[PDB]
Amino acid sequence: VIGGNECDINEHRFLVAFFNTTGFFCGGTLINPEWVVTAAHCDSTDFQMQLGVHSKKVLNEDEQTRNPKEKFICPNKNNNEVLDKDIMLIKLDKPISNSKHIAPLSLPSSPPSVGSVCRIMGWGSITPVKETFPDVPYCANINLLDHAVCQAGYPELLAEYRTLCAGIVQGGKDTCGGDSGGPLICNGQFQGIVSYGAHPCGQGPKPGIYTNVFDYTDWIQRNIAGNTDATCPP
Ligand SMILES: *[C@@H]1O[C@H](CO[C@@H]2O[C@@H](C)[C@@H](O)[C@@H](O)[C@@H]2O)[C@@H](O[C@@H]2O[C@H](CO)[C@@H](O)[C@H](O)[C@H]2NC(C)=O)[C@H](O)[C@H]1NC(C)=O
Repeated sequence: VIGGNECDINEHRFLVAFFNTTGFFCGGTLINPEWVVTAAHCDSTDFQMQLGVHSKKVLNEDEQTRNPKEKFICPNKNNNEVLDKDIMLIKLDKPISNSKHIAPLSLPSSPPSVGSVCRIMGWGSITPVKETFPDVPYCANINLLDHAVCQAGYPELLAEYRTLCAGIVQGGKDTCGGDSGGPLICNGQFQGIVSYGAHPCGQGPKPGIYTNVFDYTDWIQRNIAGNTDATCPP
């Protein structure tokens, strides 16, 4: 995250860190005791999740480690299009209980509104060109922009992809390398998933692209109910 500051230690209880033995590589959102939502492109053959984390060096007392018991991506997703249905559901190998630094964030109940103020967060790079990874997660506020802005900046962004466009018109505040999979929270609602962006990060003509969570809520709920055979909207 660039153009921001260190997050408050209590404002990201739902933030999940994805890591392997090399380090953190993605973020995720705890939506209930046994489920985490992240980006499909954050999938890997071997990884674990750390909950209740703030600083990588100073352990939080209630920090928990979890493994992916089951993973779900849209059955009708085209694997050759990284921007097509970039969302993945993960069932934990063991449920977690609410604690000082751990609590779920509910699925959105209302669609995103252009012009709303949104917050981004993650352990991604805090510098635009060079890669500088912080020990603590950084936070920043940005605006939900008209989809036309991203359309003009990204020739690869097709109209059929269910995405949201966010940042500020002049650039300078944006997600960066390593923030993928994290939540985009607008008006207190989990509205998007960090999905795609450009490098250098924070270019005015190239705002961040986030997966529209609202559109996948029904699919998500059916998988949680036990209908892991459900398909995503075209
Ligand atoms: C730990 O994971 C990192 C990153 O994994 C990749 O990126 C994730 C977002 C997700 O898409 C995964 O499926 C990817 O594999 C690995 O680091 C990458 O390693 C490759 C080659 O080894 C390198 O080209 C990339 O630049 C690295 N990171 C980036 C920028 O993506 C790392 O190898 C994994 N550690 C182990 C031991 O498995």
